[PDB]
Amino acid sequence: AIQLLQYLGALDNKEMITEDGKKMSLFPLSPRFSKMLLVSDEKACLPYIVAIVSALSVGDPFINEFELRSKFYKSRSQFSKLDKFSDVFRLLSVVSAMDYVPKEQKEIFMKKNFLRGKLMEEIVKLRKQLMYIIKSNTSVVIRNEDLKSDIPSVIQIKLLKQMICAGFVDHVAVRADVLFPDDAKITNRTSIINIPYIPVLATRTPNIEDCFVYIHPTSILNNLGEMPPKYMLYYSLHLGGNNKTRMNTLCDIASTPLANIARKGLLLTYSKPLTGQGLKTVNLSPTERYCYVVPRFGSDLKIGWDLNPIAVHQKKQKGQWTVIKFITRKGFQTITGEEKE
Amino acid sequence: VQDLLHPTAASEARKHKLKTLVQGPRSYFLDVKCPGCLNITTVFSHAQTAVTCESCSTILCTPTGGKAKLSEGTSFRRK
Amino acid sequence: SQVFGVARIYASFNDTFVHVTDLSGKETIARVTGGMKVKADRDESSPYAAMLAAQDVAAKCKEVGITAVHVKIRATGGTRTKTPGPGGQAALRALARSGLRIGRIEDVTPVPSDSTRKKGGRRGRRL
Amino acid sequence: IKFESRKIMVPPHRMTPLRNSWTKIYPPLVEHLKLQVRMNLKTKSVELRTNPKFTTDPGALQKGADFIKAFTLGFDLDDSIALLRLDDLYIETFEVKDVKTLTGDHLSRAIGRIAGKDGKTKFAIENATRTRIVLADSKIHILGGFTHIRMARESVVSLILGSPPGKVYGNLRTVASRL
Amino acid sequence: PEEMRKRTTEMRLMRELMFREERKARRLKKIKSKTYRKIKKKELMKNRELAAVSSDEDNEDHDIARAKERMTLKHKTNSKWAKDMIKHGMTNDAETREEMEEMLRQGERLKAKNPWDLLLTADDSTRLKIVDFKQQDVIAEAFAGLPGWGEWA
RNA sequence: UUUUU
RNA sequence: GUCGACGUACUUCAUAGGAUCA
RNA sequence: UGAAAUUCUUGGAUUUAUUGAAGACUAACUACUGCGAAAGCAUUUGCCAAGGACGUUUUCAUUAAUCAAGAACGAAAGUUAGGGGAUCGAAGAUGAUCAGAUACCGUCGUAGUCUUAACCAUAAACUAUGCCGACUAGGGAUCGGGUGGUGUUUUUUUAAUGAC
Ligand SMILES: [Mg+2]
Ligand SMILES: [Mg+2]
Ligand SMILES: [Mg+2]
Ligand SMILES: [Mg+2]
Ligand SMILES: [Mg+2]
Ligand SMILES: [Mg+2]
Ligand SMILES: [Zn+2]
Repeated sequence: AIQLLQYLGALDNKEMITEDGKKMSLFPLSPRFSKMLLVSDEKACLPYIVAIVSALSVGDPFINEFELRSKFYKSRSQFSKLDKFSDVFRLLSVVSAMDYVPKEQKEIFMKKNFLRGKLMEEIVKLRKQLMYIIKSNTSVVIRNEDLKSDIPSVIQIKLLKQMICAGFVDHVAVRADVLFPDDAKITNRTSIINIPYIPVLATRTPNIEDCFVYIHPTSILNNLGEMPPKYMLYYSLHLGGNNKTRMNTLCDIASTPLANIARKGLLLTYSKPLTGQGLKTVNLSPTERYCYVVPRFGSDLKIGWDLNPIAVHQKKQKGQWTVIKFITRKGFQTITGEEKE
Repeated sequence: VQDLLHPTAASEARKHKLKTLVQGPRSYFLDVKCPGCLNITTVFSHAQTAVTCESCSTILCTPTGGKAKLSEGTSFRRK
Repeated sequence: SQVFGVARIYASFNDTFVHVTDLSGKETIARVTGGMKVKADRDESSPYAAMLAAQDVAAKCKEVGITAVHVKIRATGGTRTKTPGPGGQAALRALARSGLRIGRIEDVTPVPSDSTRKKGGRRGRRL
Repeated sequence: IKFESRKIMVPPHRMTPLRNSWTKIYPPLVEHLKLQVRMNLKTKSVELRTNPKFTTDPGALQKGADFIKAFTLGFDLDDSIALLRLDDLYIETFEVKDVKTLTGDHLSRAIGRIAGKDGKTKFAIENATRTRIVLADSKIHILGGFTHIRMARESVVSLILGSPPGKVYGNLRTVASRL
Repeated sequence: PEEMRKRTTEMRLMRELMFREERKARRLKKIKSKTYRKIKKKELMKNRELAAVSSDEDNEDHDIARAKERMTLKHKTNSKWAKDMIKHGMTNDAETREEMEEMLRQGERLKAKNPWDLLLTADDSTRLKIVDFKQQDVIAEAFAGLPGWGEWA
């Protein structure tokens, strides 16, 4: 519990409450979901994060296939349209879609889409309470009009993945073939449901297969039709009937954003500067430089892995090189040119 | 960009003596006035010999690696 | 009220000596070595052997009247290694703990300006 | 606990790291060991003294001096702090020329072989043998327990004599399992 | 002024720096073992691939590259090196066969034809500025249960 | 299975 | 003499690489 | 030594201090930097001759490039005849022959290692890369010389030199 709070930034390395830690305690949610709401301030993403947070806080309003065909998939097709790699955006699709349903037809909508009636109503109620606490404490009457929100932009969707990853920085899983191609040999015939993954910070066993984690049958990825993303966010792990761990996916995250978010957490370390053609440690001064480094993600008893190299600005502070800011490929190339002129 | 036929004066001045458009000496000759007799003697700038004033037999210059070092107290003009 | 001697520590690969002598170096006060304090010849270079040797000389020196010693630590030197080994380091620590005042510590290893050949041969030694 | 002093001369290439790490060096010396610490900028030597009224452990002074000395040889601070924490750590030092008279590129390759690519070989020895190794040009220092430093020394020496890193690496696994 | 001293130090560090790359660059220059150079090349291609340092080739760029390859046919076994190895049984060995096949695959590459990144700055500036303790700590309380650089310190 | 500000 | 060195004439071992499909 | 044993040792070993003798070698400074046709060359001082580069409005005027024949030098090892013989050390002897990361270790040590006068003429004698000449990009470091500055420092009278 302390470790999870520290990763979220709630507690410092000495186990005192941070300003963020105090700030999360004001909300009625778990520390993970608060952190999602904490970072939502950018680009009017707050309505989407509130809906996602309320949905996860209350439980899944979706009815599973086991508990129950064309109609079922038809409703699933409608709500997965926002993103093909996110369970979270499937939840957001339903909750925000309900907002445009007039009150009289709400019951027909919930039955038509195999949606648990009770949970969504509490999700509606809990959305108002969240929007109330934020408006009241940021400056308060909230109408049903306030919950009506339009579709996210493509820029927003990428950001939501980053905010979601903020609260679940400790539940990122990487495809096993990336780390140990010998042990996890993936073929084009292999079912998506059988592709192994390895959670971060997983306790190493003598046999690596003991740490493998597979996609849950319920995830939209099982119907994806192509190879799954390199990294995946998962909410919880369930022991399937075949003694196989199944993971409830949240949404996919790219390497460079993942390093960006973990930079503020204790889950990222930087290698030595890289060398070679293209990759050259540009030295502005004896104390500051521009270079490429390989971020290592994860905490040597666990499973950590290296991310794609990212151009960084380093400064020498008290004898140690500290990464100040990340740099785009164009930004580094222009920098390499500038010292040449 | 530069014109080889018409190089800049400073550019030629920077170049080695043999590497200019038409090679020529960077040395010169001096009129050195003996402190005593006030007569004028012609001295090579890069003189390799201890030039002596004929009337007074006084040392006017001393040889060195390149340009000769003129004796202290000797006035000089470029000829 | 404060009498000085000199504590010479010779830290070789296979043994450690702790020799306490007067300031000149002619007169020996107490010589104890790692071998005299251990049952197995393997452990003569062991730090534990040095500690026992250092304590024994420290006790003996206090009986004589010596209350402080200047440390002149040395290795085998010559064509062999020049830095004192852990046996010498252990002997120095034990002497400090003994309460005997440590005056001045210097390394006096015999270092050659240039020496004869080393016993190893062209291919080296100490597999 | 009589009034005593130790002087440890800092070589020039270790002065700047001593500056950046001074904030983390005087606290343990002045607090746990109750030692009076100081650096003489004129002589560039770290000076430690026993405070008769405050210092209580007779071995504090020598314990502190070895800790400063370990940092001076090139060992990181935390590894040097292990000398203060424990009492059974020693430093083994020997030169490449002691093992084998190597010169020119032969000496450069010998140093490269010991360190290994990206320092992997040195870390392999350090982890297996539970020791810390500082590879200062042709001067090698090893820090750890007496039985441990000897094991690391043999692995290092085999590399100097020409044994390939790969074979030495396998030998490290065997001794590591025995440990 | 004393600022001049600051200028000399900054130059001194830059000079000490340039030497270090020169010494390292000089030493790496001498090592020309195939295995060593092969390992370095492989690791470099990963880093450039992983970081996508290389720009994507436009369709026109690929066409131009394909045009030169057809014009020249530089990556077939009619070259001097390939013909020399093949005709003299040196390609039966595994290593020289790999280089020949490496050349050939590289040539093949060029021959191929209701309605229902921007990195997030999680710094303190992008923050929900919400507004809401010592006495509560008194309630908790009631519950119960560079120094020494140049001078002696 | 439960269940919560 | 199932002899050594050389000269001559022969024999033999090291060939698969990428893409798709099951 | 992985543990032992050949070995030395109460006639005093190992260790300590004051000396003395012999023969080699020139640590750290030391750097692919400098020098030499190559092999190679590292303590101080003196003598003997030799040499590249630079400066020159000095002199000769094609005297030049490459080179079978032919000649000089040619690491280490090695041979002939004297000298020397400290260390290390092929050969030879001898202790132990138990234990696989420490598995070839130890002790005595002939020839040699060093030198003088001659032989031998081989190296991964490597940049696995003929010699001469011309041309084809930018950058800043270093070694030797030369030019320029109204630059810092020293000369602590100036200065002129030297060092930057
Ligand atoms: Mg020189
Ligand atoms: Mg000349
Ligand atoms: Mg001859
Ligand atoms: Mg003889
Ligand atoms: Mg050679
Ligand atoms: Mg040429
Ligand atoms: Zn006159």
